[PDB]
Amino acid sequence: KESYSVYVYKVLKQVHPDTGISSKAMGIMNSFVNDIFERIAGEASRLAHYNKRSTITSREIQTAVRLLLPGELAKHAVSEGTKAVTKYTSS
Amino acid sequence: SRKESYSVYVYKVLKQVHPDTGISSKAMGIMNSFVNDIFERIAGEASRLAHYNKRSTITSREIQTAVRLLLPGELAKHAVSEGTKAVTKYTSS
Amino acid sequence: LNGGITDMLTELANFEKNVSQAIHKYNAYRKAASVIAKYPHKIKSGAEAKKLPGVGTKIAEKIDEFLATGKLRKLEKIRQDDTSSSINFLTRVSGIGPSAARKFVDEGIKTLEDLRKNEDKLNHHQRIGLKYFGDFEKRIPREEMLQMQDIVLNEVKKVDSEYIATVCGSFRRGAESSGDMDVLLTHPSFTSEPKLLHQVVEQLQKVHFITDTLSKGETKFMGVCQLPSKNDEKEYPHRRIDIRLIPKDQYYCGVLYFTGSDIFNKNMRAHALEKGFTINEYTIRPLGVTGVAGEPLPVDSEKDIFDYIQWKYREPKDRSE
Amino acid sequence: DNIQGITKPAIRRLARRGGVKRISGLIYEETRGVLKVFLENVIRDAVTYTEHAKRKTVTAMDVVYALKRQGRTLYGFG
Amino acid sequence: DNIQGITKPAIRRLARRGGVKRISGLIYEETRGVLKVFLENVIRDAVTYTEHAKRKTVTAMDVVYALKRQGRTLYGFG
Amino acid sequence: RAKAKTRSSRAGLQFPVGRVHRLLRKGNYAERVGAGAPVYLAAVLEYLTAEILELAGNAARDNKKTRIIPRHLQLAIRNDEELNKLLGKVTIAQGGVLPNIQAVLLPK
Amino acid sequence: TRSSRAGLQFPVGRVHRLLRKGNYAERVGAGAPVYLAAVLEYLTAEILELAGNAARDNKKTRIIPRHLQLAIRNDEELNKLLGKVTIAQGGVLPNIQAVLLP
Amino acid sequence: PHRYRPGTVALREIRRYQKSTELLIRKLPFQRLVREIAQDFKTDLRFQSSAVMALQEASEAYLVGLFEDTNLAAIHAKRVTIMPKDIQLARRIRGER
Amino acid sequence: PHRYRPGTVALREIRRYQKSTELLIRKLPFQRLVREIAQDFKTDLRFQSSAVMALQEASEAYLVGLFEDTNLAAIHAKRVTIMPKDIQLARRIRGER
DNA sequence: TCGAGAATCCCGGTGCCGAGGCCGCTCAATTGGTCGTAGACAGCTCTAGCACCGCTTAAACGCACGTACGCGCTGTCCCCCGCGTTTTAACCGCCAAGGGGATTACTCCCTAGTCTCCAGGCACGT
DNA sequence: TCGGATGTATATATCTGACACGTGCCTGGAGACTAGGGAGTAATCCCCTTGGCGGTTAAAACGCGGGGGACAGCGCGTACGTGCGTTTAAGCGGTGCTAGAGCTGTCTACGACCAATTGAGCGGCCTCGGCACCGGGATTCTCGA
DNA sequence: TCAGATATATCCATCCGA
Repeated sequence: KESYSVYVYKVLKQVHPDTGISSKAMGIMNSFVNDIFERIAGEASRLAHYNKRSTITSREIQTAVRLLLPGELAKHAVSEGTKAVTKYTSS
Repeated sequence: SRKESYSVYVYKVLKQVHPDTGISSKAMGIMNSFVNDIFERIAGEASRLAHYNKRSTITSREIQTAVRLLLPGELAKHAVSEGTKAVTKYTSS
Repeated sequence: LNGGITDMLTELANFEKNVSQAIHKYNAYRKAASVIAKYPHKIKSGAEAKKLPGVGTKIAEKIDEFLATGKLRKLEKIRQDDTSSSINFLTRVSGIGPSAARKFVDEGIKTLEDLRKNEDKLNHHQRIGLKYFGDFEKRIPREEMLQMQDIVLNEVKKVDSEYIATVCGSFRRGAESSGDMDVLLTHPSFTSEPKLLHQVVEQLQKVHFITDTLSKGETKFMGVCQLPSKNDEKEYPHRRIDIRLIPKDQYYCGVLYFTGSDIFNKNMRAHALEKGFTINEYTIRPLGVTGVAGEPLPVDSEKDIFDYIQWKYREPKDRSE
Repeated sequence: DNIQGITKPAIRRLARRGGVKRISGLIYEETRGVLKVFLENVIRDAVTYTEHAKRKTVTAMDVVYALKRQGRTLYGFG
Repeated sequence: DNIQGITKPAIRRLARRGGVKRISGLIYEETRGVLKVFLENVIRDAVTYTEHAKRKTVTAMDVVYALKRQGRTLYGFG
Repeated sequence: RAKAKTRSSRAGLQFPVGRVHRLLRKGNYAERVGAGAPVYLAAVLEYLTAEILELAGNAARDNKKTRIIPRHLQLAIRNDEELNKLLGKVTIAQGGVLPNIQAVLLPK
Repeated sequence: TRSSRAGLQFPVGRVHRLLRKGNYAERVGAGAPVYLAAVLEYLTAEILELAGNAARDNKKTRIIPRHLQLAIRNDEELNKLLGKVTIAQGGVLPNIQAVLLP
Repeated sequence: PHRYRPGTVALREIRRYQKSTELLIRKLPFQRLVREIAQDFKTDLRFQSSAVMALQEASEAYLVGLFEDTNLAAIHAKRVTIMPKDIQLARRIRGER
Repeated sequence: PHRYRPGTVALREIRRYQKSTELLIRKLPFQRLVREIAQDFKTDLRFQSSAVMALQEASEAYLVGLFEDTNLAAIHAKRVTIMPKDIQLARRIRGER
């Protein structure tokens, strides 16, 4: 089936080149990714509906990420998201 | 401007409940809040269950399942007891 | 003196190549069969045959079981398998391989009757193979092969006098028969630094020599051709002819590589590597102290290629090994 | 009737892994009520969610979804 | 230093409304700290949700929504 | 074209029906909204509201006051058992707390 | 690839498809997959890095589930992120009260 | 000359406060505290009065819950007075660290 | 032979089972309990083994958490033995009572 | 048990403002048609659940014994409930004053939708 | 004094790479190109927050008991861990048997869409009666006796 | 088809408070 396993393995290899991953660990990581995506999407949708707009855009996702994530992680994530958005928009 | 509420329906239901009762405006506000909260919770449960079953449209069976899942205990047994009797009336057509 | 063991390993390798789709097993089984058949002695024990290269624990055990029981339970089970036999039959026709045979057997196409009934399920190459599978299965006599080679050389010379045609392979090596024709073509205007092959194909088809075409490109063209009958005898079977056009700086190397034999080619490559040169189908290149290959040397004749690796030139009749 | 299956040494081991020092008498019996209450309040909703799909066998995803709707999410069981 | 605004009579009255009988002499600082923690953890998200609207005024319904997110869902007002 | 009857009038329900269908359709909560779902949801809302209001009326009649007060409503809501479970984390504005005192601390 | 063009790691098109078909909003924006993928990658990288530090401290050579549990429960930020979530065969952090000890 | 028992007035005060439904916190101090606390995060924020009232309501509810928890726990501790250690334990048990 | 200190064995193996990742519960009894509890809801429902294992895992987690919280709360009682009243108080203050 | 004094219930004689009464008025709910498809059903195949059987053995059970920690009891002293007294800033009354939020008409441009378009992997065959 | 517990050397339980090249097939997700409907932009009321000044007094700060609760310690005994010898069911494989999960092809009843048609709920405005507040009265609980 | 590594068990030469 389709999951995030391949991308997870690639990211783990990039992060550290001398480690191994159990299959149960891969499943745990897949569940974590799915849960985080669902929570962020739900918060964004609720914020969008409450704001009396009609679409989901980058600013909404950024505000939701600020609302949900813990502090220092939120700051680092906001920086990374801004940098990636600049990179993609520079295309 | 204009905004939606359930004040008139609440007043009619209260008159049906007892012909000799008063209530304040803040009571109507609290009742509106309770109604909105319950409706939102039921709708969310229904949408989640429908996505889990991977169907495409909401039917009364899903609503019955959600009501059985959400409401606390024996009251739901009474509550669902009305709904089919309610539904049958519309099924009376 | 291991004809029976070689015959059984032939079916084992065919199963591993076309049914099991195991190149790493098919090559090993073929090598073990070749080592068994090349030994001019009867195999008495599997341990005795394990001394010869290419035979391992599995090969020795199979040889011992074949000696003890006269056959293999696995071999008999694979022979009695309808699906495996159907896959082998479907892959036996050229143009259909392991996956083609598997799809045909999965779709119910198991015999040549189904293939004739499902020609729409057969491509141009597949339909061509289905039309002349028995004709492709027949060998080419040395007289018929020589007549076809003379006709092809005449057509090449008439198309362009500057064209150079070489009948390489066992025909060059002098074998009494061949399963197909392999022609190497050269031209002064086409070097290492496109319509010549198309013109050659058109010239061959104009005299009604080439009967069918499976693929025709600017480099190699493959088709079915047959030596004509003299209006009273039976028609000659269709034979597969492949003509490859090579550069003038690469024609000699290609002819040397395709002339054979495989053992002779391997020995020549080993001698060249021991002589500080690398010999390929394209050209021959110098080898450095660190093994970096230099600019490939110009090639003009087989004798020059032999002298490049500091080895005596050997005639194709003596090129068995 | 099988509720007595959980051995006293087993519950003692569980509590010891929890970080206790001494277990009195009545607690061993009392733990049964908590275990049964939690298990029932889970299994009933799980079976309801299973039956809502007009199936017959309890599926692992059903238990996962029920636990999530029960406010305790346990990621890892697929 | 407005945190000293919550007076000792006020804290005592609130605790009595809770139904307390005897309050020790080391409660004022703890109560002030707890109140500060709760007010901050609500107001930060309140201001964030307000700013997401790109408006310069904090609305009561924004406070209600923020309290709902933090696990209060206090109905009534708004 | 005779005098048409509303859906709630057709099926004998009190709370709004059509507006519920509009809200569900515009709520983006599903791809397609069915028929009986609005009826069932409206009926359930009616039953719950009726139960709460009846408890409130009983409380107010006990307290000898003609108009329902928010504190009376809160006391009625928190007094029962099932409603306490169903509304276990809601703070009613200007509601109050149930009159109860710890027994052990009480003088004796 | 679009994710490659953005230099991301996860398949951005998959996220776009999931969000579009997820019935979570009326209209899909412009670069929402990019931001979502970046956030997911940052979180996954942080979790994996803490796990790798713990594993190197563990003198092991594979991501055991207990290692992931210890890594997640050993840092305050991750503890707040997933405090109310359980893991399988994970165990608890080693801790004993000082008052009980001899 | 006539004074009540050493702690009898406490029970009467408990009953009186329990019966009532007043605000119990002076509005001006709460408004000042809200302004001061909000000053740190963002500058020049203008609120509406209803928001201040609602924040007061929620704060009262949270403090009441914590105090009731502390009283129950201290009762479980076989002690009569309420001390900060009990408050810390109560905040720890519910998972508020 | 050598009589160990009072609780020396008890204090021991706390570190051993603390680092454990096994189930520490008899499997077939758990399956029987699950089936018996299930028999009251509906009639003759089949179950999958992985689901039973996951249910056991969640149950172990919840029980471990409750017992540990109860021990921590009972520590505040200046007592060294956990008692049923302590677990009662822990459940009541946990909000799930 | 008992009284002096403090907390509590009550009739009413006033006010008073706002909850419920009324009308005037549209934009959303209804009807009656249409089309275009999600799942209801009928019919199939393949497996993970289900049911024993015998062996091994290891965790579980029951029973003696020492001991310590829970649980009474005691005195002791210290901080806090209650009291009275002297300040004061919330609180209510009034005022102005202006700026951020609603609205409303206008223009722009960005994703849903449709439709090519492909080259990055599969095979034959060697 | 010694059993539980840290390493290093040594022997099992798994994982794993060792031809590729030329030539055709074969599809699932990138670009190209609208449109029209959703979002940005400028102009104007306004009302609702903001700020300010003065009396006013119920509320809050502060000093002073004494006395009742927090705490500290002591004996004791009885519930509870600890060692040991037995035992029953839990694993650990087997073995066979099959209801039921899952998947695939009709087709059809039903849900979305739309243009008239209309009247139930919303906005705006009275009013007198539920509610309210003192105010003095009588009624009742209690803590030093 | 094959051992070559590589991760993974022990154990019995030590170390310690208990």
